[PDB]
Parts: sequence; structure tokens; C-alpha cells
Amino acid sequence: AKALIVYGSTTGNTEYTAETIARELADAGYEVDCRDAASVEAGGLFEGFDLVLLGCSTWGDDSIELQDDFIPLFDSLEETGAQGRKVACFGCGDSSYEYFCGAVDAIEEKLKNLGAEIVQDGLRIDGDPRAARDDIVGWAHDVRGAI
Ligand SMILES: Cc1cc2nc3c(=O)[nH]c(=O)nc-3n(C[C@H](O)[C@H](O)[C@H](O)COP(=O)(O)O)c2cc1C
Repeated sequence: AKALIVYGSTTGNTEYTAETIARELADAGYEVDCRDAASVEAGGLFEGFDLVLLGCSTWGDDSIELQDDFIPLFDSLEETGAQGRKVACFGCGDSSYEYFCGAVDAIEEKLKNLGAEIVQDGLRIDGDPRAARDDIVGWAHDVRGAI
């Protein structure tokens, strides 16, 4: 199994999430390519991947904005090869904002509309990812089954 993890992270929380999930899937024997969304090109981005995991934190006060690096990729997602792709999504935010990890909800909606196959409900981390390290490792373990 070949996985691609793309993450948008401002303060490092989701990047630490994506590292932790990449180590879990590498430990289980998946090939893993993990990339900062700021370095990537939407063009056929997901071709050849058995599993694609997209991580993005949430910004904004009364509106949901996606993490700033991730926006460009999000806007071209139809250009990626997501139809039929087995995909899941994750992100850090904070339960005291009106839309808690609303970026994870906006990337899942867009992915579902594309015919993506979401194997697992989104990982939404409230607070510091280093405290929810346990739920991060189990979510990765669990996405390896939805497959
Ligand atoms: C100004 C501001 C606005 C934010 N808005 C939201 C939000 O609407 N929903 C949410 O769940 N978290 C929100 N957050 C929480 C951040 O997503 C959280 O701090 C996250 O740990 C950042 O992840 P990052 O380090 O990967 O970019 C906000 C944080 C700040 C400072």
C-alpha cells in the first residue's frame, strides 16, 4: 500500500499530526509520501496512491477559513484524481470556536462530491495534538482497516 499525506499547518500542530500518522502507517509497512501542501501541485497529485490523507487546521472567526497553505490545493481538488480514491481527512482546531475543525468538514464535503471513497470519519483534534497523540495513532490504525 502506497499512501500520500498532504498537510497545511500554521504553527506546526497538524504537521506534527501528519508526522505521527506517517510513522504509524510506515510502521505497519505502507509506503508513505508526506508533503506540506505549500510545496504541492494539484495536477494528478493523487494518481498511483492507494490511500490519500489530507490534513488542514481551521482558521477564521465567524467564517471557516482553511489553513493558508492548503487553500490553493483545496480550490483544485477536482484536478487530483479523487474519484474512487480511498481518502480520509484530519486537522487541529479548538472546540471553543463556533465551527470546531470546520476545515476538515469543508475538505470532506468537497471530497465526497468528487466520488471519493471516505473510509473513515475525519480526525478532529481539539487543542494540542501532542495531547491527543493516542487518538492520532488509533485513527491511523483504524484507517488502515477501513481499507
Ligand atoms: C485567530 C484564530 C482563529 C481560529 N479559528 C478556528 C476555528 O474557526 N475553528 C477551530 O476549530 N479552531 C480554530 N482555530 C484553532 C487553530 O486551528 C488551532 O490553534 C490549530 O492547533 C492550528 O493548527 P496548525 O498549528 O496546524 O495550523 C483558530 C486559531 C486562531 C489563533
